[PDB]
Amino acid sequence: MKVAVLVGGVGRRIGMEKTEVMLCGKKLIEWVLEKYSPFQTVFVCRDEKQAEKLSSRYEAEFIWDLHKGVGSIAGIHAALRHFGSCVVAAIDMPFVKPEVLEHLYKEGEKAGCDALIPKHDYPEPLLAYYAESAADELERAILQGIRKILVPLERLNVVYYPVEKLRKFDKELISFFNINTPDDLKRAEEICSKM
Ligand SMILES: [Ca+2]
Ligand SMILES: [Ca+2]
Repeated sequence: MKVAVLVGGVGRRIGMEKTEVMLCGKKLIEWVLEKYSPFQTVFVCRDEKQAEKLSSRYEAEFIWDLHKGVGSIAGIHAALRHFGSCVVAAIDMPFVKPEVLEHLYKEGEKAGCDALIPKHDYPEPLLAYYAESAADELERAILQGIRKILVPLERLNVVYYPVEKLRKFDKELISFFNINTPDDLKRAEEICSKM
């Protein structure tokens, strides 16, 4: 299984790069490093500059969008151009369960679709399966200056997977918990504490 971890997120509402955020005494980048090291993983940075700073800190595969694309779409595209189909996971979700990812990848591959994205009332694109066949539409969006993943997804054959079908792998669906604002760090802390 191939995993592309999006770590180029710049913590705006938290006043510090996401990678540096301290979760239970450990940086977020070290959280995902540990969690995904067992797989065929690449960490997608916002630019080569970040890749250089992280790679001099950790022995892992750090890549970036060749044509300096910005945002999530550019990060996913970069991963697809690097090694093909994979499951994407943002660093913003430090509690993702590998079982959940494994399922998404397998189901995504067999389904024969451009992307398999978890969904309740709204989809969660940064925690889904993307096949290589989805790269062109994503790249067109990047070149057209479109930073709304929903736009290129409409031009692709997407399979929206009921988030409920994932509870068998994740009881509380904690895999979907995102850290973006002050109230999240407070909760994130309580969660990693009870663990
Ligand atoms: Ca092509
Ligand atoms: Ca939140």
